[PDB]
Amino acid sequence: PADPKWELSRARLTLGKPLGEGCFGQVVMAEAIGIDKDRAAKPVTVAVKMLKDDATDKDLSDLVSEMEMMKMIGKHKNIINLLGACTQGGPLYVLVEYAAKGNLREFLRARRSGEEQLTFKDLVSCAYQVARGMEYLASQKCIHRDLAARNVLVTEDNVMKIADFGLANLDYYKGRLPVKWMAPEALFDRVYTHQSDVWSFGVLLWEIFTLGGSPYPGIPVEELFKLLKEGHRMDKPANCTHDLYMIMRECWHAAPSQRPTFKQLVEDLDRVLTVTSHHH
Ligand SMILES: *CCC(=O)N1C[C@@H](n2nc(C#Cc3cc4ncn(C5CC5)c4cc3Cl)c(C(N)=O)c2NC)C[C@@H]1COC
Ligand SMILES: [Cl-]
Repeated sequence: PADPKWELSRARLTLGKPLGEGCFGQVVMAEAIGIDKDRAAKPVTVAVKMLKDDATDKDLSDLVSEMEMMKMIGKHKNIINLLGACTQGGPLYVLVEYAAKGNLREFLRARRSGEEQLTFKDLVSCAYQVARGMEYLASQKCIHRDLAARNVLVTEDNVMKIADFGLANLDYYKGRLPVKWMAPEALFDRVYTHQSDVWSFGVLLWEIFTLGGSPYPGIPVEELFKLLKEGHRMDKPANCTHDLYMIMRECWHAAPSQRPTFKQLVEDLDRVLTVTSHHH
């Protein structure tokens, strides 16, 4: 189906090197000229998603549905945005924003030391940006279902971009279930809400302030649910302020209705940024 407003000429795309394997599908980096049609030949580095060589008809419909979902959700500075597609005269290419610094977990773990060592204010800024992206997704009735630092990408300009949204019988056996990021009611029922996303955001906050730590260190998966239901929660990360830990703890309220909304989390993290600039 034709959609000129999103179509890019193949002649203006130069496909480049692949970007890793098996987590966001078959992705390659590319140079695209004239994405914005009012900017003449302005060059832009992009990430391209395409089908595998042995792809089935269902795989094509899946990628087309993912593309249509990106068109419907709309644009926001803190999500991986759709820039356009090559749908005519060749294989399907879905162009999205390129994030040079990789996923947030690896970005954090590489900046624990060295000249590019992240400051406390940089970590608060990262959390604020992810909350803004999630506030946007929730406003568009989109539940992420897998919010975690591994699913946030970082641009050359350190902009946080939520990725792995859009795409999203369990009782029969045929990426494992992300149990350590799941709200107790999500673990229990295997149902997701914006409120279970807020719990996941709390775990992501803990990932940010531990600079990529692994949640619930030392807890066997068979003990996790009982402990969370009894009120067990992760301890405050070292160097983390009491206020930020209270935000994490409110994200992890046992009652989904008592957790903050993403709109409230944006406000709370904006407050923490202000108070951080005063205690230094
Ligand atoms: C998975 C990890 C891995 O291989 N790499 C490569 C590196 N990478 N991955 C992406 C991407 C992407 C992406 C994300 C989406 N979320 C939704 N959707 C559409 C609905 C289907 C997409 C599509 C794609 Cl292509 C990028 C990027 N976009 O720039 C990058 N850049 C390096 C991340 C990770 C390495 O991390 C250390
Ligand atoms: Cl919300």
